[PDB]
Amino acid sequence: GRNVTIQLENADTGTLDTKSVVGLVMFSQFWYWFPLAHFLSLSFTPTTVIGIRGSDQAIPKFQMNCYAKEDAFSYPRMY
Amino acid sequence: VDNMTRILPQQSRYISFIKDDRFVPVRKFKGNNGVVVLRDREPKEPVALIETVRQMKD
Amino acid sequence: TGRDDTKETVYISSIALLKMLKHGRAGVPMEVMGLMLGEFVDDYTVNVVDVFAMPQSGTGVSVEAVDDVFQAKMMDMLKQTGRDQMVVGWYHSHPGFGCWLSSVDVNTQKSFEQLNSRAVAVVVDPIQSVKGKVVIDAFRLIDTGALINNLEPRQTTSNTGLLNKANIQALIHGLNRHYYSLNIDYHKTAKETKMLMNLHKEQWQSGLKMYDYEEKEESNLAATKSMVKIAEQYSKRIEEEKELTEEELKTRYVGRQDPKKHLSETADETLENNIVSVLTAGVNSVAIK
Repeated sequence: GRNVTIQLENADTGTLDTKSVVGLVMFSQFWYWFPLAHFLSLSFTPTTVIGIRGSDQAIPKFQMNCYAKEDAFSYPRMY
Repeated sequence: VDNMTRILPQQSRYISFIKDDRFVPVRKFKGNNGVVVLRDREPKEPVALIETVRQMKD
Repeated sequence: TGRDDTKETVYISSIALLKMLKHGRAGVPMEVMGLMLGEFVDDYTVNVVDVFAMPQSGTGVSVEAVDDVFQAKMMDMLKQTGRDQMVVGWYHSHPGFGCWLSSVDVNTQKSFEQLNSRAVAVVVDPIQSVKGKVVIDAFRLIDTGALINNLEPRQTTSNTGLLNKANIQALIHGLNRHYYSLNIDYHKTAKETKMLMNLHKEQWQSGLKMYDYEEKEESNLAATKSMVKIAEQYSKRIEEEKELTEEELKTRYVGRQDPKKHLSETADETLENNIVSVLTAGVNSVAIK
């Protein structure tokens, strides 16, 4: 639904995501066997900040400041 | 920008929760997409929540 | 319900190809035939081990010309040597015609399906074996039933999709409404490869064998003379040829059949050779005495 990106690597340490490597080597071989296409899923990662209230373990509603040009990253059209 | 909404990696840099608000991170912002545990100043006054959906379906 | 039904890649042994070319070449232009003996493994790997030929009939390829007395008796000579393996199809050579399966050939193939329904029909075209090309193609019947209910996609599942689509019109129509055409790959052991590859005893000796010296004289003289004549063209060319409009420059000053380049190629080929020439004479003299 337009919420996922393919990461090269864990973004925290700067060091490879185990799952992401397996996805892409498996994806690249599909000429030989077509069903293995699906392995691109392990490479798919959701990208989103989810703030978690440490006093309930639930998702608080609140608003955060992003200094950016707001219109410049507008959500995609519907084709 | 609302909480629990699509944030591309590029807008993630600029993300900065209001200091004056109740929600202030317990450490310096992680700055990268992911669960960031926040300290709520006041449990007395209402905190509107989004209850996780898995528990309803389960 | 059943198998993947991807048409087999026909993996043709080094021997079976060598005999097939030889067999057709002898018979040309009269049609030639024989049976393919092989063994069937995997889903789509048919290893064509070896072939033998049946005596030329005055009926050409015919069910009539598949002569069971000959066939049987042959199985038996090969049996004693232990080289017998199941019949996995049949090949024949049309030189007269491109590679496709005639109506007569479709009946012939239908009998083979009873043995093995993955049997192949291989068309060898030995007239065009005189090029560097080997023109060979392999086929396997399709049932009419498959095409009527439009169930044909089953047979073309999970594949790279590279299909030879050379030869159309009547031929292609027939192919589409009767057989399926799929690739041929050649697998050979490195043992086989090496034996073939090896040449003469005198091959590794030849560098002290040398050209007759009257011919080296002749060649030295020819090259000096030839370049002179193309050098005239080149001098004329760079008198002018510094204007504009590319193609016009090439017609005005004869920049087509370009002199600079043709000269550079001849000059160097002769230069390299003359290094080899001296190299052999000096070595011969000194090594031996």
